[PDB]
Amino acid sequence: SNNLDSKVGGNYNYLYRLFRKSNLKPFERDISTEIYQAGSTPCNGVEGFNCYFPLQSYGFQPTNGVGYQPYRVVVLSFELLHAPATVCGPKKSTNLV
Amino acid sequence: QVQLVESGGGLMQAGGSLRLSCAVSGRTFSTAAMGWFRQAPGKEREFVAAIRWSGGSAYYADSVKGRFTISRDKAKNTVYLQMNSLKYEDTAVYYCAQTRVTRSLLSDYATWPYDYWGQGTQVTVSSK
Amino acid sequence: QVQLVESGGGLMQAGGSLRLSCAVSGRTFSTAAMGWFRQAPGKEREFVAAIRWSGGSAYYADSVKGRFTISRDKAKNTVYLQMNSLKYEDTAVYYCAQTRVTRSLLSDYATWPYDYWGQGTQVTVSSK
Amino acid sequence: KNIDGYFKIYSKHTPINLVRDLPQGFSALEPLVDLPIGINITRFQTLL
Ligand SMILES: *[C@@H]1O[C@H](CO)[C@@H](O)[C@H](O)[C@H]1NC(C)=O
Repeated sequence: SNNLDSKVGGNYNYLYRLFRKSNLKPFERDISTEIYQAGSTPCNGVEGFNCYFPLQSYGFQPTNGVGYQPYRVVVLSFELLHAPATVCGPKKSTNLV
Repeated sequence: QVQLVESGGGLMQAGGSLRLSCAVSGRTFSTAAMGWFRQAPGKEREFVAAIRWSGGSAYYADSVKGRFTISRDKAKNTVYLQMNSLKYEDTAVYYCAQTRVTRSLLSDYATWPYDYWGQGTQVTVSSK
Repeated sequence: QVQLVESGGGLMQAGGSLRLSCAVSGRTFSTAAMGWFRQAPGKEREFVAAIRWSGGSAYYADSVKGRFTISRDKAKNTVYLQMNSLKYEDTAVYYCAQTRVTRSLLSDYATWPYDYWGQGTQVTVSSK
Repeated sequence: KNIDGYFKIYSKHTPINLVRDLPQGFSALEPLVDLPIGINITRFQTLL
């Protein structure tokens, strides 16, 4: 998505979490902006030494390496529950004889 | 696009105080961090202080630390520089600056190229 | 064990052509696929092109596609990189690489760690 | 009725001439609306 999610000067609208106390669980979403306590000293919502903002921008420029260029990703997960299956395929017809 | 307008510079005696303001206008929802820089005549530009827009946390260069307070008003879209115990070295043109860039390490803002600059306001510190 | 020796690098004007060779020696019955990578000074290594040893099918990165041709000689135990329409971005050290790993999806060879590397050959693209 | 997570609605409209007494007659209610809700329903309230 270099054509869409990059611009001259660098697109910084896209962020990523750089720090976290633990790994995420499957399909866990963490959107917290709590100041990451890297050390033993509580941050009390104050950044500084061993007190970092957990998020950081992507440097998306049109001139960026393919590795560093933006890529749009959609993950499709198929929920199966004890409830009617409502998402089905097209099931194509044939002519009648 | 944003435009930055400094104000509150001028003459003051060494050991006294001054308050610089900088008003942000344009796409202000895009401000990630703000900074103050200074440049005496004939010497290179120098980082003074930075503030993260969300959180309000401040990073200062060693030369001003404990003398200067950076602060922000999200509502009024303005960054302040409270200069106390003014000295010889403080004399310079002061520039405020904006970046749309989120850096995890607040210290990054000392060295990181900002996106927009003010025209600047002159500070001058009298000899006793 | 295999050893890889690149050759045919050097100076050429933008819009012109160059032909890199890489000779495989050692346990050559073990070659599954070959690749070319490049690395300009001060930037990270980057995948260029891969070829499956059996079949001869080629995968290219987007930056070189339509300009570069990877090819192999099973008999002579050598992989070739035909670089046409050379550009600014092409300037870099080029490395050939071997893996003994069979991957179904040829694209895998862009991202998959190779087993052995050459010392490299320098390419440099002159300014008009 | 709600069965196997399908809400099944059956309906009929008949012209009547009785105000208080429930009218005596035979009618069959044709299915119209089937909802794939999978929602547990143990209670309901009418809206007027
Ligand atoms: C419906 O209710 C029963 C009884 O409380 C319960 O065992 C069952 O899990 C419920 N099912 C749904 C769809 O929540």
